[PDB]
Amino acid sequence: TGLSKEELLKVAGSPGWVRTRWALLLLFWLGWLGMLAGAVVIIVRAPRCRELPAQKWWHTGALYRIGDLQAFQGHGAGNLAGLKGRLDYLSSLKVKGLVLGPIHKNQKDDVAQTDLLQIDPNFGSKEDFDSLLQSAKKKSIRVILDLTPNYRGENSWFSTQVDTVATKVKDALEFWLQAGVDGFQVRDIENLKDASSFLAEWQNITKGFSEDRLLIAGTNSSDLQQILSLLESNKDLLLTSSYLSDSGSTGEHTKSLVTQYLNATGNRWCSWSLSQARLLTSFLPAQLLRLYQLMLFTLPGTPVFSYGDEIGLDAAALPGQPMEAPVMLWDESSFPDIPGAVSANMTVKGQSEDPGSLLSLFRRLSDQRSKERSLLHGDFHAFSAGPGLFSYIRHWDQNERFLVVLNFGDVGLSAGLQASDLPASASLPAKADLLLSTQPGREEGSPLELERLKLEPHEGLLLRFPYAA
Amino acid sequence: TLLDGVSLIVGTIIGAGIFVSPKGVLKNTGSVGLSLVIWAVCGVLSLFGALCYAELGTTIPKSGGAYLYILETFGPLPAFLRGWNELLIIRPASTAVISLAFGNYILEPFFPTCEPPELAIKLLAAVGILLLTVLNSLSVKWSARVQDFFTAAKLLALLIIIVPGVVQLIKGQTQNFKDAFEGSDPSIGGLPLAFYSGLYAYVGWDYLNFVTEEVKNPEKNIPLAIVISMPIVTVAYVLTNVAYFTTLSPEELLLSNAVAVTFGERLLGNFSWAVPIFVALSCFGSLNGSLFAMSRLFYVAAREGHLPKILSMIHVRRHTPLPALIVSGPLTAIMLFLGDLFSLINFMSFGTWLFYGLVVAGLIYLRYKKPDLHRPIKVPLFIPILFLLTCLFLVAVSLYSDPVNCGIGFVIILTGVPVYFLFVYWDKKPKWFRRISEKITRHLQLLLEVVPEE
Repeated sequence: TGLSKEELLKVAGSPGWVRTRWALLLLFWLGWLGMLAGAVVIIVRAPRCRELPAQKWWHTGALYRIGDLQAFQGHGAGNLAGLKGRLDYLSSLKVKGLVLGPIHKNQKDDVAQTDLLQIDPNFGSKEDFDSLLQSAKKKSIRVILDLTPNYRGENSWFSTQVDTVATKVKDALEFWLQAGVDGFQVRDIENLKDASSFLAEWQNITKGFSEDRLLIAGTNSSDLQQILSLLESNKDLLLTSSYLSDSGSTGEHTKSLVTQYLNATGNRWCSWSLSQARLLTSFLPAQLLRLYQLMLFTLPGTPVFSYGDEIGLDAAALPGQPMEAPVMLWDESSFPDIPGAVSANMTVKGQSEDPGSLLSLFRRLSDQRSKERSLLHGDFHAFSAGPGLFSYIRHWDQNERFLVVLNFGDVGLSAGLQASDLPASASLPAKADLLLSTQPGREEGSPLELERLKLEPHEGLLLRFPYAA
Repeated sequence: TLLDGVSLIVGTIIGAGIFVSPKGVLKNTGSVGLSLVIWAVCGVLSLFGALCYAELGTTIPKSGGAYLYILETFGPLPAFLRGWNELLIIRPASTAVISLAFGNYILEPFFPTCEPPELAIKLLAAVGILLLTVLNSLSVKWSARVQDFFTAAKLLALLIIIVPGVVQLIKGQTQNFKDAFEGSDPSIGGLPLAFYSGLYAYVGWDYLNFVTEEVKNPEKNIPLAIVISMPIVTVAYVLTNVAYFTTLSPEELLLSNAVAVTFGERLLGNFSWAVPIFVALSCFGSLNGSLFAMSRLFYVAAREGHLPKILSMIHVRRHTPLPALIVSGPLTAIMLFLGDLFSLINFMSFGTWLFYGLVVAGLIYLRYKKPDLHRPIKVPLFIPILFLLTCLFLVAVSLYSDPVNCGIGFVIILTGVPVYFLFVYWDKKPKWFRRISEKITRHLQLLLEVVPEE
């Protein structure tokens, strides 16, 4: 029988089972409690995932510079509506923001007439720019204004007194605050009366306005130590510099150039640009250009380019426009200065069609950074590699690992990867999921065996790994 | 009492995978609007199932047969094919998933930087289950009050996600996240677990349909309660999704965690208070529900005469079916040990599709031959047919999706049958077996302090 009769059990009903059961009960919840304790101590003993270290605007995404409205728009009209249309383009690029060119009343070498505040109507009215700024915000676009008081003239800082405009900068911080600009690009420092103090000053003023409002410390100097002293006065700005153009066309040199940047930078906010504000497409050709695009973007920092850079706008090589006053030939349609001598590969349209174009390379690259929290923030460990091979182990500031392998120049190199130079925290898996590569025929998405990796002419390799630390 | 019936099924059954199924349909699709519509479809299928359950209830009201009615149409042997297998399969798998989801929720506020590893998620979950069986063993009415406490907090657990979602809706975050979209797929892709998963979140109603048949109201109006309640559920699903796409981003929903916590992290002030233990309490209510479902069914099997009455029964001290609860313990423990929530779901996926498939198959057959199902509502066989068709196709595809756990689940289902033969139709039970079974159960009852199923 599968059950005993109650009254039988009441014959019967001895402590041998009654008290025994009570003892078993004590043991039952005792064991339960032991389990409970286990559940507690296992989480006490458990480590915690790195608490995701991150900055906003600094060490993230990317920004592009605007000078002339016509230039920028591939115009023509050079209006604010065109710009507003190009803001959607910007969002297709997945760029964090842009640098509004010197819209304010810049002069022909006249410090007194210069209005860092009041807008030059030959870009438009404040209200036009306000709606612009509003639409930029609606499109998730951050705007920075390049305050070069003598943009209209020869020497952007007049080659004379700058205290007059220094005051006007402060005043402009407010004028343009009212317009809606969260930051101001600053150029050539060599012509300024201790800009490092001015930048500490103004940045703190802008800090008062918002943490946040970011000035851009660009320079035509290559003196890293001067640059450092600028950083000693002011860590807080975004830097662009001819120091980074010192890369020339040499791979291992550039690798160390990067290292040097980072050494001087230390743990400060990072940013990247080979020039103060020059088309890098005009600086160097596709072969290395596309590699620098990727490279810089994949260095610890906020990569900042100029508009036209993503389209391969080598204005120096384009009749109808000088490097110094380029025209962003983004359309078919945008070629009046060079009518029919430029293909759709300059335009964003043929570049959209071309997956390896700077446009699409960049877009894919930025698409990935918008997700890759480690690209946004992590330790791009200096992974040594053969001649012309840039390489970094990206240590996500939590738990995911990436590898940069960049075959500089058109050379059929082998892996050339010194895995042995890595610390445990870098350790690295061999299954290099290829995120991006600059010679598009390479198996993007494939877990490329690093120890059997063959490198190709102009071949960047952004790779994805689990966090073998 | 039809609206009462509605509250008895929507205030009870719901969100078993509410923090599982987001990623459970996102990572299993790619749209993502169509994956929300999955939740809508899941509701639609539960409409059909419920309507069919109502028809069955009116077809054969006889025994109470929440599925015994289909046995009355298919015979006795299918009982284990159906019920026993649900006890093997669905009850503790859902218990496990829910309690593991509980554990997941619990870890994360103390680990709020990344999804934590196998830790208390399983250990605490087991502890919690055992605690709940103790709470259930404590004179049931108390566990009922405890469940009432769960249930009220549960129907706050939904609101602590949804209402903030509405705030974000008001802000216009829907437009900010308007880039989520829908389309069409000529090749007809997707993945069945996703298609399960909304049903997973809201399943059990299925049998509460018979409860609503039993509840003081016209049986002709319980379809109306069914028709009312299903869209309420899909609305809740949408509202839930709103919260998930207006508070949370599509990407945040891909962070593989108890998105309740992630959701909370997106809220202002002390968001641990904004998204509190109501999630846990919700789980516990449903966990006790499944524990009681199992213990109740163990009682039923004894009443069927398939199972030894010792595995119910009191336990005079509390007057509760502790032996039944004791069985359900290990039953859920091993499912907890399995851990993997979606494989646990795979096992549930078959079980539901196939079992509910039997329900509608019976009604389809009967309407074609031996009709007079006493439809409480004027609906065609396309309700049970279309339901059946989705569900079996999902069976096939899910088999292909994971033939290991899918194969195993199916085998478990098959091995309801020979088990039935052991419980009924067995060649010969030894006399000495009976003798020692009585002796042993005697001793067990002497331990327990008892009144047998009378």
